[PDB]
Amino acid sequence: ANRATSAFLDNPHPVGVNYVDEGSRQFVAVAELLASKLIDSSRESDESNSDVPFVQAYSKFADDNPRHLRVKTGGKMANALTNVIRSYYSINAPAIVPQVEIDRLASKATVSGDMYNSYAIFNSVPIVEVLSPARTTVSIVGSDRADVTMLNTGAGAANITFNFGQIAETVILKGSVPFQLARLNQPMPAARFTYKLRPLDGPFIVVLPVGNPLVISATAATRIQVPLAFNKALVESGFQTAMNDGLFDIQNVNYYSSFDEFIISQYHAQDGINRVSTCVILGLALQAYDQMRRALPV
Amino acid sequence: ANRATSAFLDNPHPVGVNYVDEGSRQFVAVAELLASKLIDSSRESDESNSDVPFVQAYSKFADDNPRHLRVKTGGKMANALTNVIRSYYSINAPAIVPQVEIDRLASKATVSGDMYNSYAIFNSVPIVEVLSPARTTVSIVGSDRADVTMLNTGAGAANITFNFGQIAETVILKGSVPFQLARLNQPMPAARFTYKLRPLDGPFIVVLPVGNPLVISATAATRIQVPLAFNKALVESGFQTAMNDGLFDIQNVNYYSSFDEFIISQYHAQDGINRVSTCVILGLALQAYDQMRRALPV
Amino acid sequence: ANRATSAFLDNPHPVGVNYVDEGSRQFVAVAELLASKLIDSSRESDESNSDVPFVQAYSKFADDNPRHLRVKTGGKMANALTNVIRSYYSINAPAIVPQVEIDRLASKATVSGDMYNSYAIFNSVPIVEVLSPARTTVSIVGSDRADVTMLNTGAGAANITFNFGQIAETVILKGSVPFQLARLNQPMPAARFTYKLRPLDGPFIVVLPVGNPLVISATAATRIQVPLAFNKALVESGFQTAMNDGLFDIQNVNYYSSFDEFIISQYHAQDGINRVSTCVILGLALQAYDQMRRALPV
Amino acid sequence: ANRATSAFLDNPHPVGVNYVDEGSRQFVAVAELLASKLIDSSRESDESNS
Amino acid sequence: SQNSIISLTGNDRTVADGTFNSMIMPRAVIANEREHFMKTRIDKIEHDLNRSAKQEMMDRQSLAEDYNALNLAVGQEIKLDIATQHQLNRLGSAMYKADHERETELTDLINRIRENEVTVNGILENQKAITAAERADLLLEVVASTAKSVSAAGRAAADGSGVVPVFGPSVANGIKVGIDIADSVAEAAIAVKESGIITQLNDVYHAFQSVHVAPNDVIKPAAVVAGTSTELIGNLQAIYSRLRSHSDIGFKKATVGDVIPNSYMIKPVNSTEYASWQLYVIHPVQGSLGLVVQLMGDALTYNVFAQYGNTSASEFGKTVLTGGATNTALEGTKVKFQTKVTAQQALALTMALKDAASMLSQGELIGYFEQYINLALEPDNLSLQDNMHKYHHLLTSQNSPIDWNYHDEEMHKWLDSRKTTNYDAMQKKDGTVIADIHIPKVFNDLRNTTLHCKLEGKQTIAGYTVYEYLIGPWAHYGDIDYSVVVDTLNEETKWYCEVIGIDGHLLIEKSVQHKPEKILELTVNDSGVTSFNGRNHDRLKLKVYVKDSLSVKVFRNWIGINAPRVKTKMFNDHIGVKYDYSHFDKNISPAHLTLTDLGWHTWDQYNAGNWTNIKP
Amino acid sequence: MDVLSKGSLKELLAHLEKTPLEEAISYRIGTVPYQNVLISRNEYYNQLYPDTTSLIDGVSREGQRNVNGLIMSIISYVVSGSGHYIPNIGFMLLRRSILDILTKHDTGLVTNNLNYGIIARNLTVSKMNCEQRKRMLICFKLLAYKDGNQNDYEIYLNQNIPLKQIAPNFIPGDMRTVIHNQDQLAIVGIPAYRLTQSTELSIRDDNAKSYKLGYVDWYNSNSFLRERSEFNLIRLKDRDTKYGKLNGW
Repeated sequence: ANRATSAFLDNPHPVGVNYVDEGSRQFVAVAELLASKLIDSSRESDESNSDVPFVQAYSKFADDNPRHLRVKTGGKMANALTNVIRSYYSINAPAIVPQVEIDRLASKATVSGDMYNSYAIFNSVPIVEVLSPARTTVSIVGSDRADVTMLNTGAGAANITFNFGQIAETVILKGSVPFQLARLNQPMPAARFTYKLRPLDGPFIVVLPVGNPLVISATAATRIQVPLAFNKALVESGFQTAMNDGLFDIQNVNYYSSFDEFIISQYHAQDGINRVSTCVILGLALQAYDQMRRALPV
Repeated sequence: ANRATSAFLDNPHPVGVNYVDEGSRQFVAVAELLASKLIDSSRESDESNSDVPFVQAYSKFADDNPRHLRVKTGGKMANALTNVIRSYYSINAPAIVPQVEIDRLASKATVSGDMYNSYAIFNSVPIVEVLSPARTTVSIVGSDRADVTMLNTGAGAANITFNFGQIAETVILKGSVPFQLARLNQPMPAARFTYKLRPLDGPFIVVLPVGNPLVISATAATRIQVPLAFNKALVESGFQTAMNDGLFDIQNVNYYSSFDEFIISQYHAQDGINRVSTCVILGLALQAYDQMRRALPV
Repeated sequence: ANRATSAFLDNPHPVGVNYVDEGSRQFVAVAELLASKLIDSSRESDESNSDVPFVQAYSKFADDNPRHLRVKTGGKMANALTNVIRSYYSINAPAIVPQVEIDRLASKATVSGDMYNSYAIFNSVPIVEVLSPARTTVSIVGSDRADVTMLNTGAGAANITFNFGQIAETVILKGSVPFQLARLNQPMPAARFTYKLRPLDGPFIVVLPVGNPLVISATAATRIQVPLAFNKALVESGFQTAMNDGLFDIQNVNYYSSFDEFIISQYHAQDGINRVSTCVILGLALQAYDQMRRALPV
Repeated sequence: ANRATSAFLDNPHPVGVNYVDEGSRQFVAVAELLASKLIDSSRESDESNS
Repeated sequence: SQNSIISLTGNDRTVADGTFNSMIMPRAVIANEREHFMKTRIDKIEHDLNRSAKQEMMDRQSLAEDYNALNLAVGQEIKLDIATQHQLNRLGSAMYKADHERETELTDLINRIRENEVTVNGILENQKAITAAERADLLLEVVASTAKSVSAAGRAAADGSGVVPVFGPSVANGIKVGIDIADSVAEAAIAVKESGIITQLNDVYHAFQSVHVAPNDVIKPAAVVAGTSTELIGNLQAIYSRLRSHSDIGFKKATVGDVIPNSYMIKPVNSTEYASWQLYVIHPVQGSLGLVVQLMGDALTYNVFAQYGNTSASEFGKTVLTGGATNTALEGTKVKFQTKVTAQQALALTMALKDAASMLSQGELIGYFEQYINLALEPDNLSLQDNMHKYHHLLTSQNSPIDWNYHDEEMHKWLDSRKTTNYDAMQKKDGTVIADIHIPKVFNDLRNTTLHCKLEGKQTIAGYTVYEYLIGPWAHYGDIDYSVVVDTLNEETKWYCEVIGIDGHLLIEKSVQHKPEKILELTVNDSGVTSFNGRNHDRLKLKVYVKDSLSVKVFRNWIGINAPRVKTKMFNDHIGVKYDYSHFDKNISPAHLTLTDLGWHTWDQYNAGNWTNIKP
Repeated sequence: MDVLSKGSLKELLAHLEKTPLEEAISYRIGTVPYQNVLISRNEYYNQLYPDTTSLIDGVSREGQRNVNGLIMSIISYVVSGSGHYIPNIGFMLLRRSILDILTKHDTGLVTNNLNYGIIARNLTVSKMNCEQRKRMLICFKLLAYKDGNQNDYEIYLNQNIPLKQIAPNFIPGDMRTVIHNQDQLAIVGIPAYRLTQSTELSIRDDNAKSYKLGYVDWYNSNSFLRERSEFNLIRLKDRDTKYGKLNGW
C-alpha cells in the first residue's frame, strides 16, 4: 500500500502567541483603516490639485508632517506593523513592540476590534491521505485545484481511498472520464463525470479500471471567521510583499505559495481552531502592510 | 477512434423559468444595491464611532429597526433573495415567493432592472470534443486552463482533431514543445510554441509525432452581456457560499466548481441563448447574496 | 461473598479550595442576580418596543454599552465567572482571577452572598454496598432511579444486605413482585410491594427466593442547604453547558451525568461536610453561567 | 454479526415545508407571547379581585 | 498546545530541584566527568568478566597449532606467533562472535514471525496510532520471543555474554610496543622483533569499541511503517545487511596501517557563563560516514562527512549531507568519548532533535543526545522516540537521502589503497621481513579473514551437548571451507556434525579430536547464494553433538585471499527471494542413531518428529 | 529615573503598584553581562580604560529566559534604572504590576526555589552602595513573604553582617509599618554639593551620573509634577492622600 498527501499540509510550523489580546487586535484594525486612507489620499490629491489630503492622511498615520528630502517610511506605526507581522508567523520570532506603544497607536482611530464579524471562503483543497493498493500509482499535484493521477497496472480493478479531512465544507470531484465513487459501505453508483461530497461523510472509495489513467480534479471550499474589512485580494498581495521583504525569514519555519495554503494548513494541524485565530490577525496585518507599502515604497 | 470531452460541459441541467420578468429583475438589482450599501456601512460606522450608518442601511434593507438581542438576518428581503436563488438553479425548484412581495421589495430603491448594459469576459475553456486515432491516448484536465496530454505509440504520426465550439471568441494554445497545428483541409505550418485561434474557423488538426508526450495548455475568452454592476470577484464568492448553504441541493442537477463553468456549460446547450439570460440574473443575485451574508452571517 | 456499588459514588475527586470566602460568595450571588436580569430584559423589551431594559441590564453586567457590529460576550464578568467555575471543579485547576477584580464585581449589586438560607431535595440514590451470597447475581443500574436485579440459583433462599449510607433521609423501594425486608437481627414481615426506609436505621436484609428474578427500584431524597435563589432546573442545564464548553476537562477528575449525582457523590466521601459547601457555590455559579450564555451565546 | 439500534432513531418521517417564512415565524412568536400573558392574567386577576 | 513534544520544564524554562520533573530529566553523561568515569569503569568490568586477558594468553598456543593444521596455502597462512597477528585475531574473533550471535537471534525472530503471520498482520494493519515501542511489545508478545522487552534495562539484563562490546584498551594492555633491531638480519633478532607491535597499532586499539545492535532495537524502526509481515521481515534483513557491512569495515581499519580518529566533544573552557555552545564530532569506527553536531543556544546544526579520501591536513572529508553551518574550529576543552551507536542511529536522533529544537530545553537536548551516543539509551520522551525511529527507517529504506552502497564501496577502495601505500613505504624504510610483521596482508576484511568462533552449548540431548553455528549469509563469493575442533576429556570419543538445509540434513560422524577436521566445502555465487544439494540457499545451520565436551571451535576459511565482495542487499532484494528457516530448530539424538541414519536424507524419509531414524 | 527618585518606602511601593512589569523588561539587545572590556575615557586618560560590565549597570544587558532572570531584571530596574532582554514572556505576566509579581500568588509565577545568595552574587552586591543594597533587600523581603520563606530571609541576613545592619524594617502585610519607616532610599535627587557636567571613570558611576544630571533636567521640565503649585489639577484617584493604603495591606 502507498500513502499520498498534499505538499502544503505537511508540518505546519507553530504560529506566534503574542499580540493576540484585545488591545493589539485594535491596533491591527486601526492600522488597516489608516493605511487605506493613504491609498485614497492619492486620488483626492489629484482631484483637488493639492497635497492637503495626503498631508492629513500621512500625519495621522505617522505622527509627523511629510517633508521633502526625507524618505516617507510611515513613522512608528510602520515599524510596529512590521514587527507584529514577524511575531505572528513564528513562535520563536521575538516580540519587541512594547504594549504601551501598541496602546498609543490603537488610540489614533476608533474601530470595531472584533475579528469574527464576518467570514471568507478559502479555496485550498485538503487531501490528507490517498490509500492505494500495491499495483497502482497515485500522484497529487496542485493546491488551488488538485489533480490526482491514478494508473492501474494490476490485473483486476482496484479501490482507492480518498480522505478529505473534516474541516472542509464541500469538495467537488471531476474526472477526465466517468468514474464510480461511493462511501465506505454504500453500493457503487453508475459512472458519472462529477461528484459533490461532504468531507465529514467519510472516506470515499473510487474504483480504478485497468487501462488508461484516470485524473480527478478536486475543488474545495472552507469558511473561516474573519473581520468585515477582510479582503482576499489585498491579503494575497501583502503575503507576497512580506515574503520578498524577508519578514518571514526565520529558521525552522515552513513556506507557502499563498495565504490560502498557509491558513488551511494551520487549520488541519493539531490545535487548529486556535491557530486560525492568529492567522486571521496576520492576514489583516498583511492587508495593512500591502496598502501602506504601495503608497510609501522603500 | 476515441472521443474525449470537457467534464464541465457534460449534461447542463435546465435552469428555472420563473422570476425573469422586468419586475423580478428590478428586485434583484435593488437587492444588490442595498446589499452593497450594507457592506460599506461598516466602514462608515468605524469613522463615525457609532452604529448610525449601519442602522440606516439595515432599516432600508430589512424594513425594521434592529434590536440588540435579535440576530440580524435581513428580514423579508433576505428570505426573498434566498428562494429566488434556488428557483433559478433548477426547473424542479419551487417558486415560493409571490409576485406581490417581489413588487413591494423592488420599490425600495430607484434602480433599473436592466441586464444588458455591459459585458464580462469568462475564462472557461470549452473543449467540446477531441477525436484521436486508435493507438493514441488523450486526457483533458482543467477548466480555467485546459491541459491536454497526448501520447501515441503507433509507428506513424497521428492527427488529432480539436473542436472548441462556436461560442468562444479567442483560444490560445501553448505546448510543452513546439508542435504543428492547422485548420481542416489546410497546409500544416512549421512547429511553433503558441497558436491564436478563432473557434468559428473550424476543427483543428494537431500532428502528434511518435515519442515523448505532448501537452497543450489552453486558455479561452468569451464575452457575455451582464449588468454594469457585475463583479466577477463577488459572484464567484457568492457561488461557493450558495453551495455551502445548500441552496443548490436539488434532485437531478449538475454541480460546478465555479460560476464560470456553470454559465459556459449552459451557453453550449441547445437553448444556450435563453439559458444564459437566466444565468446572468442568478449571478447578480449571487453577488447580492455574498454581500448580504458577509454583513449578516447566520 | 460478592459486593456491588453505585458507579457514580466511586472515587470522588477533590474540589477546589479557592474563591470560598465571603467576598467571593458575594460575587457569585451578584452574578446570578445580574444574569437573571439579562434574560428577563428580553421579555420586557418585547412588551415595550424600546431596548432600554437590555441596554441597562448589559451595561451593568459588562461595564460597556452594547454595539450592533460587535459580539456580545459579557465583558469582564463573563471571564471571571468562567475561570471561577473551573477552579471549583478540581483542585488542580489554577486560580487566576485576582481578588481585587472579584471584589470590584461584587459591589455592582447589594445581595446577601449567603449560602445556607434554604434547602433543596436531591434525587440520587446512594446504594453504597450490596452484599450477596456465593450463588447469587446482583446488578445495579441507574442513578436517579436504581434498579437492582437479583437472581438466586442456589438450593435455598438467600439473604442480601443493603447499605444506603447515613446521608440520605428517606429511601423508597418498590419491587416487581412482593418481597421481604427487615433490619439486621429482626423478625421478617409479610411480603409487600413497597417499603419506606430510613438509611440511618441500619443494613437491610432482603429474602431472595429461588426462582424468578426480583428487581428492586430505589428512590432517595436528600436535603442540602442552598441559597434562596437556587433553582435545580437552571443548575442542571448549566452543568451540561459547562461540560460541553470544556470547563471541566482537567487531568484526573471524575465525570458525572448530572449535578445531582455530583453533589451526592462528594457528600459521601470523607470530609463531605466541607466539600458540599464548595459544591453549592459551584451550583449558583452554574445557574449564573446558564442564564448568561443563553442570553449571550459564544 | 448482529446490529442493534435505538428505537426512536428509526425512520424519521418528513416534516412539513409550509409556514417557515419570516412572517409565519413571527406569528408563532406573537402567539407564544400572547399566550404567556394569558396565563399570568389569572394570577393578576386574583390580586385585583376582578 | 501546538507542539507535540512537551518539555519537562515549562515555557518558563525553570524546573524546581527535588521535584519529580527534575528527577526524570536526562543527564549529560559525556559532559559530566563523574558520569563519564562511572560508565568507563562498568564497561571495562563487563569486558574483563567475559573475556579474560589471562585466559586469552594461555589459549594462544592452542589456537596457533589449530591455524597451522588448516594447511593453508603459502601467502594465506595465519601465524599467531607474530604479535601483530595475535592482537588482530583477538579483536577479530570477538568481533565476529558478537555479529554471529546477533545474526542467530535475527533468524529465530524471523521464524517466530512467520509462524504467527496472521496475528502479526492484524497488529500491523489494525493498530497504527500507537508508538513504535508499543508496537514492538505487542509483536514480541504475539510471537513467543525469548526476549520480550525493548526497554534498555530489560535488554541489558537479557543481553548475555558474547555480545558485550569489545574494549580496546583492555586488549592492548601489557603488549610490547617498542623493539629495535639496528641492522641485524639474524634468526634471534627476527624472532625478537616478531614479539612486539608498533605504536600505530597501540593507538588504534585505544580508540576502538565495537557496536552490536540487538534485534529488539531493529524491530522498532522495522515496524514503524510496515503494513505486512513480509515488509517487517524485509526491513529487518535490510537493516542487518547494512550493519554487517559496516562491521566489516570497522575491522579493516585496524588491518591497514594508520591511526583511526577518535570521537570528541568540544565545550567552552569557562564553565557557568551566559554563552553556551557545544560541538560533537562522532567518528564511528564501524562505518563509512561521520557526524558533526553543533548546538549554539537552542539552534542545532549537523553535517554528515565522508571518512574516506581525506588529506592529512584536515580530519574531515567531503560533506555528503548538510543540515546547517557547523564550525569545527571552535576553541575549548576537548573530551574524548567512544560512541555506542551506529552513524545512522546517531543521525536519526539528530534529525528528530532539530525538529523539536525550540520545544525542548537545552539540557534536554544535550541529555537525550549524549545518553544515546554514550549509553545507547533511547530518550524517555515518547514523542521524541517515535520521530527518531521514523528517521531511522528512512535512512535505511530505498528512499534514503544517503546512498549507503556508494559510500561503503568507496570506503573499501580507499582502505585497500592505504594498505598498499603503507606497505610500500615501510618496505623501503626497513625491509620486506619487517613490513610483513607489522602489516599482515592475510587479514583484510572481517568476513574475508580466516577466523575461529568458539561455541557455547547449553542444550544436552541424552548426554550430548549441542553447539550451534550458523553458516552464512556471505558478503563475498568464492569457495569456502569449514572445519571443527573438538576438545573432550575422554581419551576416545565419537562426535556428530549435522548441516540443516531447506529440504533434508547431512549427518557426519567423526573421531579425530584435537586436530581440525573439515566438515563442509561450499561454492557461493555473486548473489551470495550457494547450491546445497540442488537447492539454492542463503544460509545453513551447523550443529555439533559432542559428549563430555570442553571446547568446540569452528574455523572459516576462503580458498583465495581478498575474496571479492557481494553487493549489499536492500529491501527490494530481500522481498524478491524468500528462504525458509523453520527447519533450523529441529534436532537429532546421537545416542539413538544407527549406521543407516548417517548421510544425506530428505524430510520425506523421516516421520513427524524423530529426525534421527530414517524409517517413515 | 522616576524609580530612582523615590526616597521613602511608601513612595517606592506606591510606584511599584502602578508600574507594570513591561517597564522592568527592556527590548534592546544589549551585551553579555560579565566581560572584561576596554572603554574610552578621554577626559582622564589617553589609553583605553579597563572595566568589567555587570547587570546593575544602567544599560540593558542580555538576560536568561528562566524565572531567575526575570527577578534579576526587576531588581536591576529598581537599583539601576534599566532592565534586561527577556522577550516572549507573555501578555498575562507583563501586564501585572511589579508589586503583584513580587507579592501575589495569583500571577501564576513560581519563585519559591530562588536562592538569595546566588541572586545577590549575580547582581554584584559587593559593588552596590548602601541605598542599592537597601532597595534589593526590600525585593527579597516581599518575595520571602509571598513564598512563606520568612525564616530563610532572616538566616540569610544573619550570615551577612553588613546586610543585617541596613535591613529595612517593615512587615510586608501591614501598611502601618510602611508609613512609620524613615529609611532614605533615594538614588537620584537634588544635589546639595556641586554637580558638574563631567564624566566618570567606571561604567556604573558614569551611568549613574547621567541619571543624576537627567533628573535635574526632569525636575525643571514640564513633565515633572509640582505638588505645591498644581495639587488641584491632579486627578483624585492618583492624588496624594495621608490615608494611602496598598490593596490588601
